[PDB]
Amino acid sequence: KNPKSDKFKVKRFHHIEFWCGDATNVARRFSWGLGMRFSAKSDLSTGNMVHASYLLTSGDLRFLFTAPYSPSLSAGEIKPTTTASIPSFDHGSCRSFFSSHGLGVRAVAIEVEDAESAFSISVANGAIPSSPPIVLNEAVTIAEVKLYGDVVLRYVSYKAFLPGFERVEDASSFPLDYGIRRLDHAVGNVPELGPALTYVAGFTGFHQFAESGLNSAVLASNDEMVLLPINEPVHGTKRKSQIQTYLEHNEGAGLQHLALMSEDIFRTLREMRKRSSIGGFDFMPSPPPTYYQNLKKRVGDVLSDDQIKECEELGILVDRDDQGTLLQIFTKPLGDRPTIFIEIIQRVGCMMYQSGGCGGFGKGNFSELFKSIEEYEK
Amino acid sequence: KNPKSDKFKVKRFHHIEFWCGDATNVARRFSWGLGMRFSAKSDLSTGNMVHASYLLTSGDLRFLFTAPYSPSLSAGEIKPTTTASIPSFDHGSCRSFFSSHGLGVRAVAIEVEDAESAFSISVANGAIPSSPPIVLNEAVTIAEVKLYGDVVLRYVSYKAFLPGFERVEDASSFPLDYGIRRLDHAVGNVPELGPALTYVAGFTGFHQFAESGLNSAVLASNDEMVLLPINEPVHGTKRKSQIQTYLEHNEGAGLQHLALMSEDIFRTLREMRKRSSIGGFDFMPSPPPTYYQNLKKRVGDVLSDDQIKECEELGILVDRDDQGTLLQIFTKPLGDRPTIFIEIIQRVGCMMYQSGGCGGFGKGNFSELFKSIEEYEK
Ligand SMILES: CCC[S@@](=O)c1c(C(F)(F)F)ccc(C(=O)Nc2nnc(C)o2)c1F
Ligand SMILES: CCC[S@@](=O)c1c(C(F)(F)F)ccc(C(=O)Nc2nnc(C)o2)c1F
Ligand SMILES: [Co+2]
Ligand SMILES: [Co+2]
Repeated sequence: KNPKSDKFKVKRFHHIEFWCGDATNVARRFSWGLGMRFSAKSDLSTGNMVHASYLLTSGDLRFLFTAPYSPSLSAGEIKPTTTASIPSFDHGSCRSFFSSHGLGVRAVAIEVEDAESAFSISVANGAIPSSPPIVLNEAVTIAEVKLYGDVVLRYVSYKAFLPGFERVEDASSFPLDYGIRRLDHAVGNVPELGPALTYVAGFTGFHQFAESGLNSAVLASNDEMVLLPINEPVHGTKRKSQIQTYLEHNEGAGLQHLALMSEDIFRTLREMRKRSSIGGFDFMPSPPPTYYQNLKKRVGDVLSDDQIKECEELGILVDRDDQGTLLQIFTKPLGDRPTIFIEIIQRVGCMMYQSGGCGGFGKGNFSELFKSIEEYEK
Repeated sequence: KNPKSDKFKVKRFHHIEFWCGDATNVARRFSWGLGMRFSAKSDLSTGNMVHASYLLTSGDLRFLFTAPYSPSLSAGEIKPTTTASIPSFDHGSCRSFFSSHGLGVRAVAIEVEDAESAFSISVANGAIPSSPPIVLNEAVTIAEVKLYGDVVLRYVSYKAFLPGFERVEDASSFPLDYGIRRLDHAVGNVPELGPALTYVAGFTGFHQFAESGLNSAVLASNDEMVLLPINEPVHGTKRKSQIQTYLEHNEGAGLQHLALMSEDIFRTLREMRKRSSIGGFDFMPSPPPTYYQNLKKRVGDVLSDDQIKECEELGILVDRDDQGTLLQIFTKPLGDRPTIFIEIIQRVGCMMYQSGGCGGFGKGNFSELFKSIEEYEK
């Protein structure tokens, strides 16, 4: 059931912002590793004396990487005279975030009809304010509220990337593309799922979409294209909860993984794996061949034996709903700490356009992986 | 003249350590961009709860990238019980360095005969101590003194990379190589050259090796293989001193550039330029064709017309001593700030092995570049 109780009009995921120590090196690494174009910049060369911000795009997916300059460069500025292109930015908040959490996601940004309204209604409904609505060049409105930990949910609305960003000069912009097209979901880890759900569902109106080490639940907008899973750990097992491991290494709640939809997960994974050891991303260990011997009995009617064999060479996981089928794979952590990672996903089914969440999120793969592991010991 | 006044026995440049916010992403970017292998690691997977350190190598060139974990992971440790593989490391010093300077070089490390002795003699001769001699696994001794700004000169000596580092698993270690072989020199920028020279020459015994915006001087070890240029700005010009621009953006003195010797600067630059826009390094703008039309009259006896044309397609600079000839080129800044950059260099002449500094450091290229610029306006 979908009660469609959004308290404001939400469109789609708009971008994800990483707070970095050096935005240049993270952005260049992510560009090569994921096949994302350099699309826009805001830095010293555009008059920004506050922060260096670089935007990567792939289809509708937008990754923003931001780091602070020396405060001395903008010491004479005040907020009314700021050269920062993102007015919520703050040297102290950014340095504190990164020193506390390491590299990771500061902002999950969704495009809304009216960011000022979305902010007001959110706050009137319990949201903790983080940065008030600010109108940029009479064209774009941006506002922020707290989501969990030091992660903010950012509202952006357009009358018509951001004012103050310049499009990147073609020579600097190499048209890489490995098939990734949009953000499918963004998953938070928190110490207690209950109050996190109540808080976020409280101020958005998002509805519940619906051995492990976790409990979770998914909040979703009216059309279920903005999907916001939240995990909590389950304590006292045999293998320690990776949710609890995250909270310890991350110094508290934060974003656990971004799942990126590919229009062709086989080409994406071929392209990403060729680059794993030459600056790109590493993938988690492949499941045993028992896992793939068991795929015929589960998805033999959705995927041919050749497509199943192709999942096997690439290390791809498969799970299935009552409504659809899902291909997924997981990278190793994106940075030094065992915290944030990326998932590549592709959904087959639920044609009407494709409805969101088609096939679920792979929860069946926990049981399926364990049961392939001990039966591969054989 | 070379008075050979080293106060302790110095062998060679041993490594360069970058202090980072996230060591993983900087190291992976540098690996792809410069063609350096992943060679060794010390992090959580090796029992290091203090810092993440990754070593890249190319020939004798060793780049170390280090970032701090959350202090909470090692809160119960004391220095006698530390899991850090580099005992001089300190969370607070590292966070402070990076937040003040951004990405850059913390340590210029030279291999010496006896790091304890080198430390004692250095300190007895005016060096400001930074980290005392520490013996690692009865095998390697490491010690540090202040060089300029927050950069340390690090002494390492071996009885026989470091204890506690593990060699990197072959699958993770892709044998990239674009021809770079060793560190040729490491250049500091300071506000006042005089006291910096006197200080460093004071405690090492290093001798002076011998429009711009700078004044400089080069300190060198007995065999002139450790070359340590230092710049100061020249104030009140027309173009503002790039040395002064460095000090402002770097928040004070620091390392300006590392010059990396290539055994084949043409292949290196071909390989580096193919990767500039796909995660690698950008190069400064090429000199005008007038610069290359003037190369025949200057180096026509060292380089053929085809080799000169090859310098022209790649953007390579050429200068010449009385003793030798030098090919050089400069990258754009390595990170967000207009501070540290890299130089690729290759020397022809001075055969005895090649003597250090053969051909100089390209000081003639300042005059030659200006004079090609206005004559290219033509
Ligand atoms: C160690 C890294 C892999 S992991 O822990 C993992 C597995 C498996 F690998 F266990 F199969 C299967 C599915 C997911 C996932 O994306 N869940 C998820 N997303 N959104 C919701 C809601 O729920 C996942 F994170
Ligand atoms: C804007 C970046 C290029 S720059 O300022 C530059 C040029 C030129 F580009 F002006 F020719 C020529 C030579 C050098 C150099 O390496 N000097 C240098 N090394 N060691 C010593 C001593 O002295 C240099 F840094
Ligand atoms: Co997921
Ligand atoms: Co140089």
